[PDB]
Amino acid sequence: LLVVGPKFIRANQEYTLVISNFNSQLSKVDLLLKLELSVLNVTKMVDVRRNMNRMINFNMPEDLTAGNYKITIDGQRGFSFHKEAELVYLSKSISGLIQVDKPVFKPGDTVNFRVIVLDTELKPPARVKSVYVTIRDPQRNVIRKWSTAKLYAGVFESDLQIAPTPMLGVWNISVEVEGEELVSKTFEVKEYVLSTFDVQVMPSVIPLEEHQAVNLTIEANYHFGKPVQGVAKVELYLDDDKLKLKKELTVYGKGQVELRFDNFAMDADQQDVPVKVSFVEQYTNRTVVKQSQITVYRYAYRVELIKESPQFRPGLPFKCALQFTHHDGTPAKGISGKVEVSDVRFETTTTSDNDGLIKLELQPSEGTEQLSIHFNAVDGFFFYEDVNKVETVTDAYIKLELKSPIKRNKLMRFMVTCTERMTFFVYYVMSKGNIIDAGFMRPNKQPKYLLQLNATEKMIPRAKILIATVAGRTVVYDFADLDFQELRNNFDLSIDEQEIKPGRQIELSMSGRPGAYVGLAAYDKALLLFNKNHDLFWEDIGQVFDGFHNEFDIFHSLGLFARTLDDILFDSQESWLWKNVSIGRSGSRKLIEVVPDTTTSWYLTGFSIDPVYGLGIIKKPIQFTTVQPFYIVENLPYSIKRGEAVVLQFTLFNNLGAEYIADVTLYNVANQTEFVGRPNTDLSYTKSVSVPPKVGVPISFLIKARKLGEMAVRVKASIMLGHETDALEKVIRVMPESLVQPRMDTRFFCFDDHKNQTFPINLDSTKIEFRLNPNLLTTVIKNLDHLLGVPTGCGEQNMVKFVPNILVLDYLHAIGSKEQHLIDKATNLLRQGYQNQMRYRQTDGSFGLWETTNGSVFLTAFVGTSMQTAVKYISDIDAAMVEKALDWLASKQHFSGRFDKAGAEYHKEMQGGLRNGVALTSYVLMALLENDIAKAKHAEVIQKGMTYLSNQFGSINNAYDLSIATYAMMLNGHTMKEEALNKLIDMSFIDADKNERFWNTTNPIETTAYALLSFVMAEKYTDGIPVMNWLVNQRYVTGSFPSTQDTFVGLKALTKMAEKISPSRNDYTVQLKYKKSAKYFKINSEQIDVENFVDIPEDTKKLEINVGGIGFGLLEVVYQFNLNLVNFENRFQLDLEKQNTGSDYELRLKVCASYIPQLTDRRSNMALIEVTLPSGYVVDRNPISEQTKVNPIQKTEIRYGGTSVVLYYDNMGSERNCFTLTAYRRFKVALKRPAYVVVYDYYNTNLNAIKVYEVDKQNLCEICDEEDCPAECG
Ligand SMILES: *[C@@H]1O[C@H](CO)[C@@H](O[C@@H]2O[C@H](CO)[C@@H](O)[C@H](O)[C@H]2NC(C)=O)[C@H](O)[C@H]1NC(C)=O
Ligand SMILES: *[C@@H]1O[C@H](CO)[C@@H](O)[C@H](O)[C@H]1NC(C)=O
Ligand SMILES: *[C@@H]1O[C@H](CO)[C@@H](O)[C@H](O)[C@H]1NC(C)=O
Ligand SMILES: *[C@@H]1O[C@H](CO)[C@@H](O)[C@H](O)[C@H]1NC(C)=O
Ligand SMILES: *[C@@H]1O[C@H](CO)[C@@H](O)[C@H](O)[C@H]1NC(C)=O
Ligand SMILES: [Cl-]
Ligand code: NA
Ligand code: NA
Repeated sequence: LLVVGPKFIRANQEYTLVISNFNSQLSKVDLLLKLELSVLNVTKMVDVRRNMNRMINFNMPEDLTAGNYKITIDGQRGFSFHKEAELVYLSKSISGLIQVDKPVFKPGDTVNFRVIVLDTELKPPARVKSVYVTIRDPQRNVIRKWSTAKLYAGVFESDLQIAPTPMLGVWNISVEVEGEELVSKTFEVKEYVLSTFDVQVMPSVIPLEEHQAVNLTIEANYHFGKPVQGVAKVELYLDDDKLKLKKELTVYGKGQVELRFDNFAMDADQQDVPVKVSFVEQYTNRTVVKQSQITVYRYAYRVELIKESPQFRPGLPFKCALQFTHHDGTPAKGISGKVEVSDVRFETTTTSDNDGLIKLELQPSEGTEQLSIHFNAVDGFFFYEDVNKVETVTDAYIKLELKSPIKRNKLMRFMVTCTERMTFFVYYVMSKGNIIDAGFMRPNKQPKYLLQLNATEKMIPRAKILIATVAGRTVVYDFADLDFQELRNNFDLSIDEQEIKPGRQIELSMSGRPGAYVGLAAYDKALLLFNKNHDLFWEDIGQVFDGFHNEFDIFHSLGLFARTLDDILFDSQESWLWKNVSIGRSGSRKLIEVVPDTTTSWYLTGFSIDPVYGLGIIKKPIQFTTVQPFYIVENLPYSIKRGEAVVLQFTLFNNLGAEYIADVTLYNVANQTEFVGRPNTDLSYTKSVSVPPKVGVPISFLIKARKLGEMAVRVKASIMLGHETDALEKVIRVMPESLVQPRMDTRFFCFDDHKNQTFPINLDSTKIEFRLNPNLLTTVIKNLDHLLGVPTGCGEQNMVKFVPNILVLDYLHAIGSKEQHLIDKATNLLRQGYQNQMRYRQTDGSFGLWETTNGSVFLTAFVGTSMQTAVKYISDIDAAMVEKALDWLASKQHFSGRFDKAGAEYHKEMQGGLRNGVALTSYVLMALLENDIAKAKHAEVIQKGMTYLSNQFGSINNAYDLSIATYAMMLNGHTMKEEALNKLIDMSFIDADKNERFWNTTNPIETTAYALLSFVMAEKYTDGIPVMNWLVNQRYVTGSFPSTQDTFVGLKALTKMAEKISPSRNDYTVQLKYKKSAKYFKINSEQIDVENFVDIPEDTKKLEINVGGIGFGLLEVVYQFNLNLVNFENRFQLDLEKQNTGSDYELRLKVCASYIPQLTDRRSNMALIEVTLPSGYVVDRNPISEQTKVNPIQKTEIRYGGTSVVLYYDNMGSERNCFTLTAYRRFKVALKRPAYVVVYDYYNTNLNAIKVYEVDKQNLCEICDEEDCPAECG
């Protein structure tokens, strides 16, 4: 008995079971058929006759839910038989796929993806017109959501930009249809950091015994891509002879080495020889060890027998072929020898055809017992394999062969061939996961039988056919696709049969259905190497084209289950060609594209979906390699300093078939570069070196930098009189001795009626520039992504990537600007900033100072409300997430209305509880009040809070606290607001000479800014002008303020004030008059913001600015001080000591820092340490060791190409916070200027210390190679 039914069930689909009775003992068999959280109880008493099928239908109930289903076939009466099967329930009529242009991404990287949705017929579902897509980071924060992602030919495409410092780990793309997940897919975001490098060892040519040697390519590369310089020790072990061959060589990224054997004579035709390669990186001495077995072969080819079937049939033809291949897998053509099969007196002396085959058609007579297939070549090579005759018990097969085309409403003709003379065999036909048709066929004791079937409508456009018989006591089968060619999407893609060359172009030719969508994608096997463990897309889409994925079960894949008698067995860089295109009118489209300039192997893929004909795929992915004939690779330090002698090291690579002299030319761009030993007027320096094939060859230039700023490193290389070239345009940052702290003096004017005014300015080597700006946000908008000259790696500081964008948009909307480029810029960075800020969200829904830590009341109020506000401008903000944060915040409020700090105290004046919590309480209320939605949904917190302030008001004596309380009261319309502001005013200071008013607290920018906001609420515009005069003049060179909260409150205050006092239109002339000459500026456009009017005064003493007209403007002077680098401390003690490493290339620097407590002030605010390195040094993977545990480093930030390390602390007291930093000398630099370490209080940078340190001095005479060693040496 053979029972076959589908394994999958659906709501309405008729479920057809088939029972085939081939038992010749009885003449009928009686069966019971159960079919069952049991939401089904359908039974069927049923009768199957001898030598016949019986097809039993089952109407599925429309109201099926997910559950556990079974089907049970029981043999009633005198026939024992119990079989059972699990039926998997399907809720969907559709399936989904996600394609992603890469498996792994880096930080500043765009993810591109497509969502493909197809119905049972593999076409776009007509019912489904849009899907619900959501992407979330490794901690499940929603980062982008498409609620109605429209399909086009079943496909939805889009992208996500990963942030500059994003959340690392596994992201999840998730697709939903009608609130039910259809498909999800992960991708990874990793950091290249992994300064560890990979080593590879492979033979450069297939080793043959006659060579008496092995030639090896050794290759060492960092994961990002650059070559590694080191010494490779190569060992090769011959254990039969207790021998060992050694060789050492310096490898610059890639090298070759030949190892010669003495008397190598293998016993067999092959022999594995183990090899070990120890690769020691140059200065670090970081060792990586790589091993492999390397086969030596006697012959350049190998043979295997390829048979039509495993055994041959006694009296029938037997087709097979001897397949010749080289040991790299490729076909081996033209190999000659002599085949003979003596059992048949067969013989042929030929050579392997163009596919490496020698095809054979042997003819065993019925007497023939076996076929001994020998092959012998005159080189001594021989290959023998025996084929045995079919034994029914273990070897019997049945095969199916389509004999006619498969057209709709025509017959389908098949030749069923079996090894046995058949009494019966069965067929089944499936389409859309149900059995359409079946039959019990009865050959009259025949090995062949011609099966004919009418193609029905239910088989369109995709069906399959399975045949099966019983031979011996095994069920043998075979199957075939019924692809109705006239109803299918006949998609195909191809490349011209040429060598595809870097930089040149290739012509993609494709064909299919006119309307059809086409999606193309190419991946380099490199990317597919590091992660092939997870699901490959091409496997996914290929599988959906067919069936459903221990050993290959044909029934599982066909969507079925089979069962039978107990004693019966069954037999057995950037992305490229991510284009979408359409096939057009003539049924073909040619896309033409430029091959990227890189050496790699590609995997090009292409699918196609027609709205009517559905999914179409290419057989296997297209493959080809692109090989740069000649390139050059740089290895430069991130920075150097004026006057230092640096060796710029490069490495050359030649992939042609011969050794060629390369000419490398380093250019002196804009008088930036001195070539040591050559006059200052030279514009270039050319050296030459020979470059063998596939061997890295170094080349270097000794130079000094002449100008601060960015030095262009401009190189050109060529090899055969310029017939092969490569070029590089890179950057080294030339820096000053001491950390330049720029100062900006600014004066603003605001003329309503036509006014003339003259501003004198007294100045005080130090380069200086004047600037005219029509707007507070001009330079801010210009510097939106890099506003501060201070690290910002903590949760509060990171809001500089978020809040300033809001202030910009708040203002651009308030004045109704139509300068779209700006709205676009602020909007985009705001989106990037959301993603970035989520790093600091905590499990409880709050926000903390670090990626993982206790949440902060201050930061949760700051971030939560700020994000609520951001909903105006971007839609990617998770509302539920904001709700959670503000709920966490609200629960922290005391019965009295008071808020206390939570987590670390990083900002004393705000979080401190020395003055009844007035600052923090006022801030939380202020933040909520500033946003109408939050104000509404937490009215209770505001009420209790304002009551608290009302009670504490008499004791509020600190201007910082009072400025926040007052501004909250103004926002709230509290009865005490007028009284609070008056009190605040009473505490104010003035500078009468400068027409300034301000507040002298330890955070005077915040305080004065908060005060100005209240002035603005109270419409005190004239008395506010002196306040603005002061604030405007504390601005950092970018237009922000030098710190974070200073910036957020400061810019809010300045822009708010500006909105109210600024004239309707600008129309003014600024005459800048220095030394003697006079520069002129005119501003007649109000709206305009994007405006340069920079200008460089020389080493000047005084300066005169005459403004005339009407409008608003900022008159700025920027000083670039260059103070001498000198030890200094104020309220911090900082001590450095170099530790003896025993290597000139290793620097172990012990840093110890501590706050100097004084009176009530026992600990600092958040404190950073920055360590800067001497030129040419770089930090290791984890450069910090021997940390003190008392007060741990909360964050380590490595930047500027391992040149700078920033270490963050919650705060310091008089405990000695120590650590040891390890760095290696990666680049040859002489006359090195000293480096330094700084520690400072973040929110009060006046408190800081700096200590200089020097390193052992490399001498110019060691650095240079002989040619350019100057005339002061020997
Ligand atoms: C690449 O595929 C996109 C679909 O993602 C095609 O874009 C659409 O074009 C149709 C009209 O042809 C419009 O209805 C849609 O508005 C477009 N979608 C979007 C979101 O742009 C695009 O035509 C394809 N490109 C090519 C060259 O074939
Ligand atoms: C990704 O999301 C899907 C649902 O969209 C979920 O089933 C799966 O568990 C998630 N992956 C991870 C890494 O948790
Ligand atoms: C092995 O490499 C050496 C050095 O280039 C070369 O001379 C030799 O031809 C190579 N061996 C073979 C068999 O190609
Ligand atoms: C502001 O206060 C600081 C610290 O108390 C003090 O050094 C400074 O003189 C004050 N400035 C003015 C103008 O009062
Ligand atoms: C690396 O090894 C070289 C040579 O053995 C030595 O000169 C140098 O000091 C070593 N560097 C380190 C980091 O130990
Ligand atoms: Cl807090
Ligand atoms: Na001042
Ligand atoms: Na030096």
